[PDB]
Amino acid sequence: PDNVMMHEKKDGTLMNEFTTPILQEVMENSKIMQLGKYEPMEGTEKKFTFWADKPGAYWVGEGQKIETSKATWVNATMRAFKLGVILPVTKEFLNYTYSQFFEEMKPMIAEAFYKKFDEAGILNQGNNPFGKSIAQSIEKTNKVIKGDFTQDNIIDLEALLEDDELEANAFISKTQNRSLLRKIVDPETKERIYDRNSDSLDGLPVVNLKSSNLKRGELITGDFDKLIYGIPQLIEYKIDETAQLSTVKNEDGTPVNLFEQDMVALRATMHVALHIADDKAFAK
Amino acid sequence: PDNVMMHEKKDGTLMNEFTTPILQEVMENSKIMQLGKYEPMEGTEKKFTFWADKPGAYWVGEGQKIETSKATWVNATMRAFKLGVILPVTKEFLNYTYSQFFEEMKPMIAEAFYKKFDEAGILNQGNNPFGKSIAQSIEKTNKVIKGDFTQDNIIDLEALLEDDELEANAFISKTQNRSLLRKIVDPETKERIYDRNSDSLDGLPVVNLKSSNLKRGELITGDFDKLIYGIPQLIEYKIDETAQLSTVKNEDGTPVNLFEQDMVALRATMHVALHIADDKAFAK
Amino acid sequence: PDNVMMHEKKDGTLMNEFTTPILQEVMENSKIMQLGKYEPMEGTEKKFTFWADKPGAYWVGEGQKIETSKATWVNATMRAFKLGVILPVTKEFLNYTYSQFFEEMKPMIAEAFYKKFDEAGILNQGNNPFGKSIAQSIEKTNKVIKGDFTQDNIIDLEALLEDDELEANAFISKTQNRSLLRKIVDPETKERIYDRNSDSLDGLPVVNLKSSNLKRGELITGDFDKLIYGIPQLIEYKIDETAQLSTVKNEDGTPVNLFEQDMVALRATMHVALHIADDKAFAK
Amino acid sequence: NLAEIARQKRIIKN
Amino acid sequence: PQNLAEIARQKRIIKN
Amino acid sequence: PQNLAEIARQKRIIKN
Repeated sequence: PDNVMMHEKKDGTLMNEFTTPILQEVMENSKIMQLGKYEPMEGTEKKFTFWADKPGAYWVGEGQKIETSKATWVNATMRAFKLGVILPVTKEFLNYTYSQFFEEMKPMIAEAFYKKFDEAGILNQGNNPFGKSIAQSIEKTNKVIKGDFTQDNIIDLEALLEDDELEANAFISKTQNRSLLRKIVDPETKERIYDRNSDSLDGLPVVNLKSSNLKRGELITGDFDKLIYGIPQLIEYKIDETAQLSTVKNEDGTPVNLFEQDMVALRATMHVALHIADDKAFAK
Repeated sequence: PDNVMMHEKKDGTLMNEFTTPILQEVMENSKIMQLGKYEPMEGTEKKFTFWADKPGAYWVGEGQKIETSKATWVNATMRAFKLGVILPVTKEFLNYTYSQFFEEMKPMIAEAFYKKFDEAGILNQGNNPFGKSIAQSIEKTNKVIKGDFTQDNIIDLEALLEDDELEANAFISKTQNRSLLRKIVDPETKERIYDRNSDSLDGLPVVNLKSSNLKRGELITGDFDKLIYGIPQLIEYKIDETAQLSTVKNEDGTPVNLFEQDMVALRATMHVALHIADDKAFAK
Repeated sequence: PDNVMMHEKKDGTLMNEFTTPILQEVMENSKIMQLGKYEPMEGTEKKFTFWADKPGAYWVGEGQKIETSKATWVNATMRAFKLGVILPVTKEFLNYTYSQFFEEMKPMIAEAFYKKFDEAGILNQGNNPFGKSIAQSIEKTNKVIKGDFTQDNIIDLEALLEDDELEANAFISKTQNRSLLRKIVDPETKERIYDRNSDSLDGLPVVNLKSSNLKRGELITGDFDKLIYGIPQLIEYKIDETAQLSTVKNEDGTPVNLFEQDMVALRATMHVALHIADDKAFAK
Repeated sequence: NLAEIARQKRIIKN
Repeated sequence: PQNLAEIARQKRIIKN
Repeated sequence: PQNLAEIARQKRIIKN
């Protein structure tokens, strides 16, 4: 029913017309997203792993093996805020209408989602955990490398993935770490490893994590399943906040300090097949 | 109402048909729209920034981040003598009308305006700046490097932005510096860096600002917000000005010598993220 | 559209019929009004300053006329609370209509805005400062008399500003600092400086500031601008407050404790001609 | 309006 | 949901 | 203003 026309809708589910644009901007900005492969689900999904030994009308008693089951859930919510405080009251958005608001909000909400998602999803730090994660899988299987940036260490890092019959695909290095990567050249084969123009380390694309949970680190991915469900779903807000902070020390009292916020609850799920490597600085 | 036909209306405000062409010349000529960004504004807009926390209905979190509120203001003027050059009001202005007028001083008036914007924008030597500028941001946040044009020093320069989780985009450097950019021969790999044909340092486009205030150094830019607004004003009066010179010794009075003046005041504002780098020589 | 009849309208601007009586009482209750000079405006305005001289004669010399431009900013605010709760909104407001509501309100909101105008006007102890104040002017242009209630010192405060700048005018003094002024006497002639009936030290009118801040304090101001626009948009919401405090030492919970509240927002602004006297004791 | 009302009920002058 | 997965493969870093 | 925005995005050295 609604399209352009007006904008006086406080509560409301976003239409799939607008859900694909907002998620399109989230896809490029998020680092884990770019690397992963997203199969569709609802509230939950049950996935099974492994193969089996199978002969043709003979069979000797060997190769029984293990089969593993797994299910996934838990959400990833984030706030818009920015648009709301810049553009106040509904009558002001009545001129903008439904179509105008989403396009103008597009980069702010999309920037928000990935920052929180990666801060808890890759490094297990941000307060929205769900067990399955990159940093958590490394605690199970030790793939640790010492703090030196030479070709042989990156070869040894990839070799640790090869030990458990697995191929390297992509890389994750911090923006600050980009300086040290470029100044690594072998004496015999005089060629630069990390190419500046085509962002890749060993002919494999590096993706720059903007989160401040790294220093001199490299993460590696390949077979990885992120999932998404439903809608972003918006609610207009003229009420008190606990989560946010108003500059000095007091909170975001929306009707106290005359603002007009927005709430956007997106539903995103994660699954990990395990065996992922990581280099970290040792120093002393 | 106005188009071709005639010229007579002394005061007024420009049509959008003749605003965009004269303003286009400012944008292409200036070293700021070429290397920057844009949004619309209405008089003096206000900007809000920074990302909120938001939990996923599990736990509020112990991060706690803040919100920042900002704004922009102040406009520029220009009174050129170019209409005194093309004076003949009886014959020419009747033939030229409201169309050919602006075409004759399409390069000029726009010329003077574009130069001064960069003069009090990239550097802060001018006397109409409004706080936010690249030179002032460097004085606030020390990113100054002292050394010659070596490969490692160019990488170091760029790495300052990377150190605070920000990506480099393009370069600002004058044509006199181009000679010293040629000699960047690396000890390893491609032995070049700077492309001779296409003016680019590290695959990032170098913009040639031809100011008198740049000796031998490089500035990086890629996070501006330039804000033009309002159709420009035009006035036609033959009068005495307080400042300015008539010929050589004495003040410019109209009754003494019959000139004619043309004013164009375009309102324009800037903003910066306060993280921009600079390189200079070592004082010895 | 709305006149009297009903009240089922939480948001929106007031009708100017019911606005202008409140501003009357704001002016009456305020001491800064009685000290300052009003002028009309809309949101933000530029205005000019100082006197001018008469031309038309043959001219011999005279002094030049000083001119200067001033801008005005910053907005006021007020969570009313006490009356909204006492007359449970909507259905009780239906009996009270749109008209009789604001007629009953008028008294206390005017006094409330007064209190804040003076508290953040003469001194910095008020919550909302805008740029310049009387206390801040004293810090820049330092002129202080320390711990004196004799006859001579009274003239010194006037003489300080009757030397740099011209003409002294009104005084200010709190109720506690009142009896001491009455107790003073001239040795030559039997007569009091401060008169009990008519509040005037040197025959210029004095007003009584109720704010409990000063102990021994007197200051002089003549030319001073007080500024109001007169849009008091009312917005009604029933959620947890920051400023409002309930009964003892508990956060005000409008949902828990079934109350209701209204918020009003004025447009307070000043500007200072920076030359004002001061008096304050030291002892030890 | 406001300036005239102020001047009508100001203590200074009048 | 299915359109999002189609867009993902197109807008991936490594198309496969 | 609106036409300006389109020209500003189009007529630029970096990304068109």
